[PDB]
Amino acid sequence: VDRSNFKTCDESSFCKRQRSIRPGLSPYRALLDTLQLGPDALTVHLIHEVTKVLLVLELQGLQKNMTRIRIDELEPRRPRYRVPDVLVADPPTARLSVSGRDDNSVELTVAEGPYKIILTAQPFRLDLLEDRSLLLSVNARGLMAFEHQRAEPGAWEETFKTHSDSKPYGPTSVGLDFSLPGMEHVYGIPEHADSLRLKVTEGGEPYRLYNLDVFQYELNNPMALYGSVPVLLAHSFHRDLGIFWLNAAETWVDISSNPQTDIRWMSESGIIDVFLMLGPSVFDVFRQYASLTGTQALPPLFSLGYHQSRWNYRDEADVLEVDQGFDDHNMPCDVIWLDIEHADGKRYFTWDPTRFPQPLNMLEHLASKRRKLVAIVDPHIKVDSGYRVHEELRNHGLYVKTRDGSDYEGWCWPGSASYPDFTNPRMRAWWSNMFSFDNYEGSAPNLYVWNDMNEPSVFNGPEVTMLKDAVHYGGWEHRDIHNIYGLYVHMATADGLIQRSGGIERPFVLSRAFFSGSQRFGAVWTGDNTAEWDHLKISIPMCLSLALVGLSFCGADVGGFFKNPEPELLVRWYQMGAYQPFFRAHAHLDTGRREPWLLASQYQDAIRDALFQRYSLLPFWYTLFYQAHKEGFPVMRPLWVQYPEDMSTFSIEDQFMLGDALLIHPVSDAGAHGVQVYLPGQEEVWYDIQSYQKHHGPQTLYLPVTLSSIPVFQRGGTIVPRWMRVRRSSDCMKDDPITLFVALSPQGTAQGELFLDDGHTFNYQTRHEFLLRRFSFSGSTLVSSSADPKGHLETPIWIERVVIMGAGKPAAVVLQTKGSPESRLSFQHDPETSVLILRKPGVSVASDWSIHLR
Amino acid sequence: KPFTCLDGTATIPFDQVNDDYCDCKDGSDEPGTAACPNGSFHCTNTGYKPLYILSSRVNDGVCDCCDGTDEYNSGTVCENTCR
Ligand SMILES: *[C@@H]1O[C@H](CO)[C@@H](O[C@@H]2O[C@H](CO)[C@@H](O[C@@H]3O[C@H](CO)[C@@H](O)[C@H](O[C@H]4O[C@H](CO)[C@@H](O)[C@H](O)[C@@H]4O)[C@@H]3O)[C@H](O)[C@H]2NC(C)=O)[C@H](O)[C@H]1NC(C)=O
Ligand SMILES: OC[C@H]1O[C@H](O[C@@H]2C=CO[C@H](CO)[C@H]2O)C[C@@H](O)[C@@H]1O
Ligand SMILES: OC[C@H]1OC=C[C@@H](O)[C@@H]1O
Ligand SMILES: [Ca+2]
Ligand SMILES: [Ca+2]
Repeated sequence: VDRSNFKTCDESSFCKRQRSIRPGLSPYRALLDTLQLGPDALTVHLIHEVTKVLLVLELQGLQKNMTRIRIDELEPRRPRYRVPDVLVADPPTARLSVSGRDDNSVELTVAEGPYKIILTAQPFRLDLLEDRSLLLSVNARGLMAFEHQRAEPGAWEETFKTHSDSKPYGPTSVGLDFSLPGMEHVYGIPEHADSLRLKVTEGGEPYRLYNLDVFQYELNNPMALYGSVPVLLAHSFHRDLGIFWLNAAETWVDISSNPQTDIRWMSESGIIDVFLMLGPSVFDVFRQYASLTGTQALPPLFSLGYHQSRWNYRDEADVLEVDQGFDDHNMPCDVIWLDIEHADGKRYFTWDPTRFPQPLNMLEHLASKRRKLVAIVDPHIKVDSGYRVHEELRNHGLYVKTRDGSDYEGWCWPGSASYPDFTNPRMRAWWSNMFSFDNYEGSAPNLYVWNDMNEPSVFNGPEVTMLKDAVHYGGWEHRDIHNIYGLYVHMATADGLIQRSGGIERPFVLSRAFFSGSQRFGAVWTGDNTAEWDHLKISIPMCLSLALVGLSFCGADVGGFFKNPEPELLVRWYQMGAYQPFFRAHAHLDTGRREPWLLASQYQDAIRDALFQRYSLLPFWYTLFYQAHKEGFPVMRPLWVQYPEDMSTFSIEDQFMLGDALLIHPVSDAGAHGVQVYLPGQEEVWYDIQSYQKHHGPQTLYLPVTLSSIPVFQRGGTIVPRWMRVRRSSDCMKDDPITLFVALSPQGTAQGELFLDDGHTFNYQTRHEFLLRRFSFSGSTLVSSSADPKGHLETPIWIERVVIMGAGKPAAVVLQTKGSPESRLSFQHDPETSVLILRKPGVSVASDWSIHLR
Repeated sequence: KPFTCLDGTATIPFDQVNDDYCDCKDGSDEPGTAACPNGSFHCTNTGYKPLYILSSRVNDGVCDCCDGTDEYNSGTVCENTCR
């Protein structure tokens, strides 16, 4: 990375101004004579004691243990930005009642308790409690700062390198601090190539949230990367809390310690709009945040398979050779990707007429193999009078403009390019409509989309992005909306894929840039990483930081984007990627070809093994995503989410869990012959999924490994569903029989769910065409029952096998199901491992049934 | 008499042959289905060269045999392309 191309806090005038304010007595005070209390909110005027500027505080109790704080100017020269389209609804409120009041303080009770809010007038402060337990304080260090709109180096016009920001509205930054007593561990605020547990920023830079295209980004630093989710989670043995700072402008976050952690948010423009999510459990915080910004869109099943990409497959013959290569080497793959060279000179929605002359025929061939293709579509449009997309956007005034009213022109892949104003709802409608099969000539239903460079990336722009003073829909400046530009591109593309199918097909869109709410539109990935071991390691904390803030469909380029990975690293990367939500191999233009059959047999075999593990686990992955979609719970989880009282798990980032059932510790060092695996849980047991060896928690196990090892353990008390018949793509497998892997707890119990539907439509929601089964084992009986009776589905899927770990040898196995006489099943038992295999139950997955041992 | 796996690992009644559940370590009890991970399906390709395919390609909805016999209960109707 070239750090000089990106601003440090001292180079961002608003950050320097805000950060120069040090702890002390706040000049802000609440004017309690102006206090007004209604059923939905409390409002009160605040005044700055020196400037005499008046602000309005709108304080609200909310349902589900949350509090909203909004501060804006009482009489602004012009309205301040309020972030649209991120919140899914107007949050239901809870009534505030005055339970105490004096000349300097007001105590408010939320609904009928136990939550309370103390408003101190001078200096202005808010304290949030549950009964007598103080959870959080606001403005405790007196760092609130609200720069009012006026009619000081860099406060007005400001230059960065060769770029001048005309800054017509001058200094308008907002900032506020929060104190978290009892909290020593905080997480979130992606995207940074840094540790899962966030570092204190006291003696260095704050964390930066500003969607930027950072070429050859480096590790373990707070530089802003491609996406920004302004959500911070705090965890202790006693409680979980969340802070959601709803602001779309450049934001800097300072973290400091004292036990107590203090957080300061500093934003360029807009209002102060913050949600305090009081838990108490981390799952309560996930539900709270999901109620505000929605949940992960349910991926079509194929998008959870393996994706093969590079910059670039040369032509149709290369795509078809790659397709045939997977089949000739018995390696599954669902999708083949087409990067920017597939288009006509990077005019999106077009095809190179020599390389891709017959895209419908190429898509037909992939469809005959039950595979999909993904084509890149970026949000920069070549300035070319012969290009219809440019001519239509120019003619309809849908481009971002400069202050003089001309269409902004920057430099990107097609050379001179303009930037559609995705903040304009008519621009988004036009974009969605461009994905119709009539408009996007050469597209077909098995063609999905990748949105890259949507920060937006501008090669000749400041920090490789758009001018701060460019003008968007409604007269808002680029500085006001920057961090939601990419989200809008993602949203409009997803809606395009839904609309082209008549609203029936679920979309699949990968996006580089993102914000709060991006989970509703598809997948994200960690951008242009490098083919190095420390980048392989950092994929875990980066995707875990995203999972915690609702973006469950995350991944990193398998093999690394830049440079050539050695075969051992490529193998370990396939193994890591095979257990991460978005699983794609991708590579830079200058790299050698790295399709997995080009390696020596030992490496091919380890890669095929990893692919087979992933494909067999698709029913499990699909179910976790359904739980993410319905509840807002993360798919990939830090161990502290499952073990909140185990303080040794709070900073772990070389291990993770998938749901509550699998613990993964991928090998991430060259020449490793073993790994230290921490298996948590008092009275918990863990099964090595390969050997079936049972291990008691809590312990650190030194596990020996070879090239083909993927250290994975199943938790006792869980039931994992698999498709053991691995075929060439997920479509081929989606009607096949299931094998249930029952891992018994020390009490001889287990449970697990299974979600099934057609694999690709909204019929599960519009027609309740799905199955949600609950499998439960207790007292020598395994039972299948409905976990949601509203769901019905016509399916040939049946239960072909049950594998029970931790079971003794039965004398007999009986199956009962309505409509059939009692059945006797044959079985095999290994006394060394205590693994019992039940042969061919033969029952429909849509039916209730019971299997009794003995 | 019963069926003996070509690898000698088990002896099963012929009712467990092509019953869509894998009983032999070599996959020899399921030559006509997709049940075994290491089985093979024989494309008879009457009038042309016969071919063997992976068992996982039986009823996968993809036409693997030129005679189309690998797709007999998938919904994909394969045409004879042996020439
Ligand atoms: C909104 O907030 C309220 C208030 O915090 C919240 O309700 C509370 O939920 C917690 C659980 O997170 C409850 O705590 C339990 O209390 C019972 C006794 O009544 C205990 O048995 C429980 O103990 C378990 O956990 C302990 C470790 O933490 C173990 O030591 C023990 O063995 C048990 O496994 C636990 O302490 C609490 O009682 C309620 N409080 C009230 C007032 O209802 C509510 O869930 C939140 N709602 C939403 C939608 O977020
Ligand atoms: O479309 C090609 C390529 O585009 C992105 O990566 C670019 C490569 C180099 O430099 C700029 C940084 O200024 C990047 O945006 C993302 C890749 O995944 C993609 O293959
Ligand atoms: O005889 C046992 C079974 O074996 C095979 C198929 C079924 O027709 C029978 O019930
Ligand atoms: Ca059989
Ligand atoms: Ca086939």
